[PDB]
Amino acid sequence: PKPTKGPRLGGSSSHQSALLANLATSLFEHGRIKTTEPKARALRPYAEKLITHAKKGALHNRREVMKKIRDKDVVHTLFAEIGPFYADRNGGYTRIIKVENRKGDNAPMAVIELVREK
Amino acid sequence: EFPSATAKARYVRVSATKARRVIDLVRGKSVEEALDILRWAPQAASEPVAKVIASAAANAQNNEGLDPSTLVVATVYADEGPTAKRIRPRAQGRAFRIRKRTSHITVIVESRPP
Amino acid sequence: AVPKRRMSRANTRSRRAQWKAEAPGLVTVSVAGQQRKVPRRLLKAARLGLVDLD
Amino acid sequence: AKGKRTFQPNNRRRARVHGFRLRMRTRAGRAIVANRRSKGRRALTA
RNA sequence: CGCAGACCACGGGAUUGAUAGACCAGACCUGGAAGCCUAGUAAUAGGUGCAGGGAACUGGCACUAACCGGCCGAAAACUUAC
RNA sequence: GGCACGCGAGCUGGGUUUAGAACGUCGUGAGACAGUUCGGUCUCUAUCCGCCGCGCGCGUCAGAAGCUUGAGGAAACCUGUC
RNA sequence: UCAACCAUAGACUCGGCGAAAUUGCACUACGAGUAAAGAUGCUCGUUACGCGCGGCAGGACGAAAAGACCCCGGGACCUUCA
RNA sequence: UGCAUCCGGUGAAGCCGCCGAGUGAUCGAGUGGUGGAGGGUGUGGGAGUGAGAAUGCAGGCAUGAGUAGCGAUUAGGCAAGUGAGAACCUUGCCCGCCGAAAGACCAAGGGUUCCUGGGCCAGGCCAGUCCGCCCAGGGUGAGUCGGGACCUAAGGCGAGGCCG
RNA sequence: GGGGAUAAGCUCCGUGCGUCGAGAGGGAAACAGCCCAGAUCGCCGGCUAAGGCCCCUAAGCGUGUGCUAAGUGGAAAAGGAU
RNA sequence: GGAGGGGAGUGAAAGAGUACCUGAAACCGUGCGCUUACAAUCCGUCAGAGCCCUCGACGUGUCGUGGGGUGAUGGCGUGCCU
Ligand SMILES: CC[C@H]1OC(=O)[C@H](C)[C@@H](O[C@H]2C[C@@](C)(OC)[C@@H](O)[C@H](C)O2)[C@H](C)[C@@H](O[C@@H]2O[C@H](C)C[C@H](N(C)C)[C@H]2O)[C@](C)(O)C[C@@H](C)C(=O)[C@H](C)[C@@H](O)[C@]1(C)O
Repeated sequence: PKPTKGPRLGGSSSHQSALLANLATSLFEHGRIKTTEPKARALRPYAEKLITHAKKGALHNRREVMKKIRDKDVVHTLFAEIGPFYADRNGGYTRIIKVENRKGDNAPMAVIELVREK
Repeated sequence: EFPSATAKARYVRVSATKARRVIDLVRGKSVEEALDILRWAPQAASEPVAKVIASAAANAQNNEGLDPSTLVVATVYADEGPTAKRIRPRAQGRAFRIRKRTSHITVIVESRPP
Repeated sequence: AVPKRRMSRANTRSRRAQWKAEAPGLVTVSVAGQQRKVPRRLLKAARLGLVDLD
Repeated sequence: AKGKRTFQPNNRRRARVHGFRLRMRTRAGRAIVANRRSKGRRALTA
């Protein structure tokens, strides 16, 4: 998606890419995660473009997803449950809910989910 | 003059001027409003202050038998308490002092009829 | 360079009082049947229970 | 870099050049011990 | 949210909505994907196929988020002339 | 031409003017030379005035919103060949 | 010549802990002068609503070290047919 | 401090005020508050007897200022737990860094830091339920390992001795 | 009076010369050394000195007779000039 | 959670609570009265409008051989010691 305009997220370009993949893996495995708000904002244009790949389930797309998330177990979950579940809804697979600030460094916190409504 | 209750927190491990930054938000408000503002304030100095104001109402509630809902925060002020000195080493041998500060806090709540 | 003079009382307090905090704007929400005040930013979460109210 | 400080501690060398049995050996050393006793020192010698 | 920006400010939108993200389509960049089949001993080449991948530009689309919300905010009169 | 022969809390250190070394010359000697030659640490978180920018408060006799006149400033002003 | 763009560590914003050199004062403008002969503080004028935030370093003869150059006084060490 | 006198738990000294006084250093046996045990006056005697400054000494506290910093070149993330309190503690799964080291064993050095239980005003450049921190208890097993009981080098001491 | 270039806010001398030093008050815009005048204290009384009397600024856009056209007044030389 | 505190008690006194006699100054707050956002201020001094408090006499508030606190505005005014 649109690259981060500002300076990167983990402190480097390489660390951001590993940060996004790990968060997306956690998000799909559990369903909802609670992270720092600027992390959750950067997750949406990334974690929900993968669901687009799982929507058009094919061998080619499975190679595309596996080249980012690196975890073979989650890909099956993505292509067998998350994939066909969102087969009708176009866009907006995730929702971001804002929560309390962290006690230690007062970082803003946000909870990113998957829409389970339909 | 209205009936009132007092609370003190002596030797609170917070800098006196860093407790005044939060107290200023809460002068003259009622205790119910005081606690709600203090909880959502993003300053770590709010925890000792909220405990005192909660304690002042508790003294008024039980030791004096005033209604909780009629209490307002009349006078609040954070004095300064004993200071212990530490030393932080620096470059080229010089040793600069470090002051560990401490503060007292006083709260008085009165039962002003609405 | 170093301060040449000892800043007077009027000049110290004038600048110091600009170091203050702004109290948050709180709205009233009803959780479990009781009314509690949460900032409008955290309004949506407090209805779903994601916000812990002491 | 060369950060070798002056004091490199050692115990045989300490008691061999500031020790008691060296102090009592010479005339000046016995004065050092007898002097520190008068001042009341707890540790007469190194 | 912004091509506005050190913070602040400034400009736009806030369900009577195209403000951002996504989704579809287009422009453009790269250059002929994976899988399969065929030829070759093999490196590799050809077909399927202007294919595939893709961020910023353009247009549709309320699918997600702009919220069952708080705080400020309006008049002593008098004299002379007409 | 002036502005500390403008300007080193803005930059360099080639020169000059520390300690090393050599030549010519002076001195019996330590040494010396407005003689020459090779080498030789450039420190500091901006308090006040100043200046470049951006905000918060109040005022302009009720509270607000558009669109403006402009006293007073600032910028520019070069020029050749055919 | 002649600079341009990208990323990190600072700078900048929010939360926590929290120093230092300096310091006679203080609601510390500018011009022409006057003065111990280079004035925020004096005379005569001109300009300037109160308080801040990020920046630049011209002044406060800015900070640091009771000038190492020069001279007077006292040492120290060296030289020699003192 | 001599001597003589008067006040004081019915409240002295000291400290903070009000109302005043003297030509000055200053005064108040004029009075309020705090205080709790010694003071005043006259006349003599003796002074460690009066500080605003010595880049004076010791203690306390300001201005700069809620400002600079928070100590590399690796990088953290999520779920669950304990807890009043969790970015920093524990468990699991991912990611990353060293890999002639940032792994393993020693000598010198340190001296209880090692383990178990407990604690979270002091310290940790933040908070901490954690800790090389604080408290209590426990732990170091040699005929063969490194040493002595075996041996000498450089060197030290040195019966007598020589020299002074 | 010497030295100097008959320059210095220069330097060295003389002076029953002054003042500052060691001296306030009025005047010279400000301005130790020039001019008036030596502060024992108080007064919400009076007369004057140097200096002034259009407004700032106290008291005269004072009276008589003239002169100046240059803002001379409110800086200057050899020399030029119906 | 603790620290700490509020009632209740001991005590002559808790303005004696193991941070403990008396408890000053620098330094730090809180409440009240006056004043301050067109203004050049060795931070005072001499005049001085307004507001607030007090003591008297006289009516509703108005003067006085009055006392205090603030001070708008004008005049004057170049730190202390060596
Ligand atoms: C690194 C750290 C040092 O920085 C330097 O090296 C600077 C660069 C020196 O300049 C060196 C380098 C240089 C070239 O000057 C820049 C040379 O001229 C001399 C030797 O000074 C300084 C500031 C010197 O000042 C100079 O002293 C001169 C005699 C007078 C000059 N000026 C005021 C008249 C003044 O600046 C002086 C005395 O050493 C300062 C004293 C107090 C110190 O010793 C301090 C503690 C030094 O440790 C230092 C400052 O930390």
